[PDB]
Order: sequence, then C-alpha cells, then structure tokens
Amino acid sequence: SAASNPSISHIVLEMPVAINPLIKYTSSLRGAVVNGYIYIQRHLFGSKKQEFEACYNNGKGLLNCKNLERSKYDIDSAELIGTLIRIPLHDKHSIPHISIHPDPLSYNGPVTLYLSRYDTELNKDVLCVHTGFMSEGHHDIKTVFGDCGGMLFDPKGRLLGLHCAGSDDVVFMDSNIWTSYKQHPSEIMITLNNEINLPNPANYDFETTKVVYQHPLRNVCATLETLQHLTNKTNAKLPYDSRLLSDFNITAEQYNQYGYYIDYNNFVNNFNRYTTTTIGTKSFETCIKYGLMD
Amino acid sequence: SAASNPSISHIVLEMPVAINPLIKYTTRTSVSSLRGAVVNGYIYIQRHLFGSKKQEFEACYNNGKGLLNCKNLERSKYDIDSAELIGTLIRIPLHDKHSIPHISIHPDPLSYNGPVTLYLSRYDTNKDVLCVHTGFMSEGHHDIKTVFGDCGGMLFDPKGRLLGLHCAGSDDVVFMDTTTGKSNIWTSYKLQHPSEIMITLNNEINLPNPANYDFETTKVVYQHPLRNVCATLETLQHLTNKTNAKLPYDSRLLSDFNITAEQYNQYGYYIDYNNFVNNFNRYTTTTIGTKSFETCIKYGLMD
Amino acid sequence: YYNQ
Amino acid sequence: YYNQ
Repeated sequence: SAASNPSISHIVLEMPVAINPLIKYTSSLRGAVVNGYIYIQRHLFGSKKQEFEACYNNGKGLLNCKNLERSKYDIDSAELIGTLIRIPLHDKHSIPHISIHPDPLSYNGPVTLYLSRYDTELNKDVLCVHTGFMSEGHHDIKTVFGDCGGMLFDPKGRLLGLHCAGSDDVVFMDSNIWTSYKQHPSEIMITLNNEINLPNPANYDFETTKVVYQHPLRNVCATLETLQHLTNKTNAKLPYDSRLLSDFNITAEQYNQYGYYIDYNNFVNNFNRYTTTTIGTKSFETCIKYGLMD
Repeated sequence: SAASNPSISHIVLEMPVAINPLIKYTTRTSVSSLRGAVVNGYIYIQRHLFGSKKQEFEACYNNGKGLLNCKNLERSKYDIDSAELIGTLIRIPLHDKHSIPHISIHPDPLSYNGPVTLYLSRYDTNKDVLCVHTGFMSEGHHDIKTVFGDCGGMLFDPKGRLLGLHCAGSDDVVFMDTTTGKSNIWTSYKLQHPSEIMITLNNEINLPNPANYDFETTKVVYQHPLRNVCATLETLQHLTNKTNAKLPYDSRLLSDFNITAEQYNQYGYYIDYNNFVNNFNRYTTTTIGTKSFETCIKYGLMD
Repeated sequence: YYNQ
Repeated sequence: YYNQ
C-alpha cells in the first residue's frame, strides 16, 4: 500500500536515447554523453591490464567499435583518463547538457538510473528510468551484464555518475553484527572524475576480487529513527553506543544532532527478530533507507 | 539491496510540464486545486474542482461559466466556450491541438495489473517542473503516496501508455469478499491500509457507484492487499511448497486472493494452502530475504 | 473515501 | 567480483 511506498519525487529528465549509446567491441556497454564528451569505461576492451592495453591499443581499438561513428565523435582526440575513455563530440551541443552533482560520492538518498534499451514491443530504442537508493556511490538498482554506462542522478536531476560494477554478495566487517548475515548484492558507481568508493580505485576494475561492506545500504537519520522506534519507544535520553559506529558507521555527532535515542543492547539482544520482522509492512532494510514513512 | 528493489524499467516520456498544469479555483469561502491533464488535444479537469456535492458543483461551475474564474486556465491555451461536462470530467479543447505533444493511451486501463509511474507537476523552491514517482497498480488502485491537490496526476504503464488520472484515496480499507459477503483471511488486518484510486478519461473507476463517486463517500472495500496474481502464486509456492510438488487447488485462494483455479493450474506455482493458513501471521510479518510479504505479492521474489 |  |  501507499503506507510502505517511499513514493519519491524525481524531477523528470528530458534526454534523448542517444545520450546513452550502446557501444560494442568485437564485449559491450553504454557510453555516457555528458556535456560535449562521451565517456566509455575502459573495461570494454578487457577486464585485465594486459587484455585491455592490447585491445585498446593506444586508441586504435576504437576503430573496432560499433555505434561509435567518426561522424559523431572526434576519435583521434580520445583521451584515456584513469579508468575512463573520454572522447569529444564534434558538435558539443548535439546532445543537450545536464546538471552535475558537485560531490557525488558524498550523496546519500534516493536516485534514478537511466539506461538505453531496445524495446521489442514498440520496435525502437528508448531511454529507461529506474528508481532506487544510493549511499556514497553504492546503490540498490538491479543491473545485468552490459548495463555499465547507465547514468545515475539525484532527485533534482544532477548527475552522480555511471554504473560500473557489482557483485552477487558482499562480505560484512568493520567483524561486526552484520558479519553473520545469512545474499546482499552490490551495485557500484564511478564518477566522471574517476571517483569510486572501493579500495584501490586507480585499478579497481582490473584488480578487485571482493566487495567489502560495513553494513546494508542505509541513511543515517533513517537508521536512527528506526532504531529508536525498535528499542526506545518513549525516546528517553540514552548515551551514544560505540557499536553504532562499528555496526552502522554512525558517529556520535550525528546521534546527538538528530535526537533519536537508542537502547542498542535491546537491538543486539533482539537482532534477529528486528531485522527479519516488518515495521508496519516495511522491511528493516527499507526503513533504514527511507525512514518510517509515518 | 538490489535483491529487494523491483528496479522496474519505465520508458522515459518526453512530456512538458504544461501537460499537467495546476488549476486553482478560489472563492470567498474556499480554495480548491488540482492538475488538469492535457491528453491528445484536450485538457481534462475533474469536476470536483468546483465542489464535492451536486448542488454546490452545479452552482460554481455554472454551465462552464465557472471556468472563467479559474487561474492557469487562459482562453489563449484552451477553447473555454467549447467546454463539455462528460460524466465526472470537464473536457476542454486546446485552441492549438498541437501545442502539447500527444501520448499513447492504454486500451483497457482498469484491467491493467503491474508497475506504474505517477507524473505530477510541482514547483521547485526555481521553476515548475514535471515529477515522476514509481509504484504498483491493481485494477485502478495503486500504492503511490498522494496528498490533497494531487488529483489529475497522470498514471502510466511501463511502456508509457496512459492509464488514467489520480482522483481519490482513503486512510484505510475494510477487507472482505463482497462477491460472497464472506469475511476472509484479511478481514482481521490490524494495520491501516490506505487506498489510492484512479479514474480513466472515460470515467471508469473501480468503485461501486462510479457515476457520482466524487459527490458521495463510502467505505473502501478491498478483497486483499494490492497484489499481482503470478507474483502471489510464486510467493505462496516458495513459502509452502519449496519443491513445487503438484498440489490440488485450494478454493480459499479465490476468497483470500481472488485467484481462480484456472489461474492456479495455468501458472504452475503449486501451494500447500493449509501450511499458509496455519503460519499466516509469521509469513505475513517476516521477510522473504529482505522483502516484505506485501512487496512480494506485488513484484515477485526478484530472484 | 475522499476526493483529492 | 565483476564489472558490468
């Protein structure tokens, strides 16, 4: 029902499907045409250093890509910037420009994912939007092999970055209360300035073997409201529990700021029940993302 | 996580904010407002803009004269003189039939069951902008949060076909099987379950007495929480019969979920319904993965 | 049962 | 451990 649907309001973006063209290397992903330049994730040409450098061939490889016509893009001026291949458009405004988030990996809240797809029903290529949640470059929108290049926006339509990686599951540690979690897939973003929230970002795409989380995707305020509701219905003043940091990466400053007081022992002592039982009809993981929606 | 997010793909519609203009009607005693919906050469205005009872409405509307007293309803855009009251909707032609781009129309909206979007014009505190929201609809009843004034919001299916306009809601519903006059497994439901209700451009609305629904008010009666039949069957099979051995149809599926024998055999998700009934409380208050039961019977197990 |  |  409406009681459990966050019903997030997202500003509608009018973008052509050509902002997110499928590039194929004979491998495939989407490019992201952002403000006069197309951005192509380098792993299109291979997912290990040796394979990529041979196939990309200092830019020669671009000549072997479908849907990357010299008529649209100035290939010769391609620049390999970190893990991204950036190529200027001949007509910088041929694709309408978009707003850019000034600090994408700092964003926490609802997001949209835009992806070009071929629709068999309507017999055409169309831009598709999906709703989800993001916490510092990690989101919860389902993706499949090839969806790299999908463009992530905040609710006001500011570009956060590009979908680039994931995993079927993650390992939980600071060990903490989430280590024993009995599958929690990851969805990972990279910014246009090669910012990505993973260890060893310079070569994350050739060298990452596992994704490590501290906790499920969460909003700090939403988590505090949820935990207060479960453990302290009268919201009596209780001291900061340091396990809020290790279990949820919530700081003392944040705890005092929002005024949601928590009896963490009660949470620990009923952890299994509280994380497997709904609040209203809302799941625990929904609540620590969006709040109690009352 | 992605394991519990339906992550539905909705086709991006190129629609201007003027497709969903905010109309305001202000008198000495009242202010009322909703969105008009400009669809294929005509703007559609729900009549209760001018009042929520027959006498009050007819007086304020005054055979179309009332339209001259509405803000954001300029003669420059709309041919007011050619306004027509059709059922519960006021239909006015655009002066320029091409001024707003035309859209696809779903051919049988109240039969649709599945994901939807809600489009609403909003003022962003620095322009008026079109806003989208995602949710689920079951035969003209959806789960997207609305507040007073949101009437006229335009509901679409994932292929961008217009289903209809948001028009009503309730804080709660009564659960029972009106076909048989029997209570069912949902009647004892303890939480409030609000309703969100749509009307089509042809005045179709899934309520008793649709002709003057907007002038009357009754309790809203549901047979079950919002649900998709295939998703519900998949969910129940998973909870009660993990190896999916062929089990006979339990007739309580009809009274409790409005799922028929034909549908049950058709989809091949077999259920031990006795097991579901005997563990009803646990199954409806504990998650499948991290998904709520109510989410699962809408969207499936997302596996 | 209410109009919006 | 995969790119997309």
